[PDB]
Parts: sequence; structure tokens; C-alpha cells
Amino acid sequence: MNQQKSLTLIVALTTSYGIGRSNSLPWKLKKEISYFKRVTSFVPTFDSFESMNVVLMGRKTWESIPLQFRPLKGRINVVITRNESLDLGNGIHSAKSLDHALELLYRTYGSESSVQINRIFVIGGAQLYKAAMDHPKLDRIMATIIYKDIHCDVFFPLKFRDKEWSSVWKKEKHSDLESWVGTKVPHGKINEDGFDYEFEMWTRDL
Ligand SMILES: NC(=O)C1=CN([C@@H]2O[C@H](COP(=O)(O)OP(=O)(O)OC[C@H]3O[C@@H](n4cnc5c(N)ncnc54)[C@H](OP(=O)(O)O)[C@@H]3O)[C@@H](O)[C@H]2O)C=CC1
Ligand SMILES: *COc1cc(Cc2cnc(N)nc2N)cc(C#CCCCC(=O)O)c1OC
Repeated sequence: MNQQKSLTLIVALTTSYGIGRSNSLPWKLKKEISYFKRVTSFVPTFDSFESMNVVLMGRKTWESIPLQFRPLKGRINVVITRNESLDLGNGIHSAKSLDHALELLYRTYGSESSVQINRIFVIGGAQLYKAAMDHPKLDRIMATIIYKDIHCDVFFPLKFRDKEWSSVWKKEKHSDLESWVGTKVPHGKINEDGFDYEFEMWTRDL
């Protein structure tokens, strides 16, 4: 037991695959963030009684999150890092790799545990995203496409939306996105801060 569940990656990126700047999001989209929270937090009502989703993130992304919103509530947080000095926390798990993170979660939350894991999300860090893209359990990408070539210093590691990856990565219908997300999601381009963006869901066969 260490690779039964599939991994889902969630990211906001420009048409040029840009995802970040000075260790932060180069855009202020309150609605986008609302989507991110909704998607990574959603659990089927029936399972909602004792099931929570997991959010795996890199150390940089973790530090980039305002203490006020740290850690991400209603979700089990796990920070992937190799440097362990005096990183404080409130029970926040710590793993040195994506697989080390999965073994930690499956061990901490077994069929005997009170809290059961529902979905596992990889929410951040180009580095962690790079490792997820290579993981055989990653089969889904919740992408928020930003139609603007905003200046970025960090980019998504793989052009999953490009022609070269079109036989591996396919974009699902909006009805399937909502069906998987469990809720109604805005369809079409959304305008916030003079920028057009929309939600998409991409999948690959494991
Ligand atoms: N547009 C979007 O949706 C998002 C954008 N971002 C942005 O991404 C940028 C930061 O990117 P990046 O620097 O890559 O961030 P990461 O959060 O991936 O930082 C990498 C750190 O995390 C650890 N790490 C990551 N992958 C691994 C691995 N496979 N094994 C071990 N440790 C690993 C290491 O920790 P240590 O050094 O402690 O060992 C490494 O230094 C910022 O602009 C940020 O805002 C972040 C999330 C979402
Ligand atoms: C430090 O930048 C950053 C990144 C994220 C991760 C994110 C955002 N959007 C999409 N589509 N995918 C990912 N992985 C999230 C935030 C934020 C926030 C705050 C509070 C929210 C909550 O979920 O409870 C972020 O901070 C500016």
C-alpha cells in the first residue's frame, strides 16, 4: 500500500506556461484562488463524515502561503523538503519526496485511522510539479489557463497542452470536470484584473 490512489495536479499558468515570479503568484485572482480552495477541499457528502483531501506542496510554495491561510484548512497538508532544521508547525507532515509523502500518509491514515484520505493533490512548486509529472500515478491536471503572457521567472516543467503531448494529455469536457469536481464550475473565460482566464481539466491514461 503506497500507490493505490492516483495523483491530481492543480495549477494556474499562462499560455507560455508561466506559473510564478518572486516566489509568488504574478497575478491577484481572488476567484481563481476560490476555485483552488473549492477543488482541493471538496469531498463527497457521504464520505465527508470522515474523509479529507491531501495537498502536497514544495517547501518554497509553503513559505509563499501567508501564515493567515497556512496551513490550508480542511485539507491534510504535507510539505516536501530535504532541509529539516527547526521548521515549526501544527502537526503538518514532512516528506523528503513525493513517494515518501505517500508512504507517510498511508501509514498515518490507515483503514484503522479516524481520518481517511479522499483525494491527493499536488498544489505547488515547479520542482514538485516536475516530479509529479514523472510519477506514474499522476493522471489529472486541473489547469487554470491565463490568456496573458505575464512575466514569470518560474515555469511549468512540461507543455502538456502542446501538440507534442496531445496523444498523452487530453482536455476533458466541462461537464466531466464539474462531475469530477463535484460542483458547478464557471464555464468560459473569466475576466479579473484585465486578464482573461478559464478552467480546464486534462487527463492521461495511467
Ligand atoms: N501558478 C501556480 O499555480 C503556482 C505557482 N507556484 C510558484 O512556483 C514558484 C516556486 O517554484 P519552485 O521553486 O519550483 O517551488 P517548490 O515549492 O517546488 O520549491 C522546491 C523546494 O521544495 C522541495 N522539493 C520539490 N520537489 C522535490 C523532490 N522531488 N524531492 C525533494 N524535495 C523537493 C525542495 O526543498 P528544500 O530545498 O527544503 O529541500 C526544493 O528546494 C513561485 O513563483 C510560486 O509561487 C507555486 C504553486 C502554484
Ligand atoms: C504562494 O502562491 C499560492 C499558490 C497556491 C496554489 C494554487 C493556486 N491556484 C491554482 N489553480 N493551483 C494552485 N496549486 C494557492 C495560494 C493561495 C491561497 C490562499 C488561501 C487558500 C485556501 O486554499 O484555503 C497561493 O497564495 C498567494
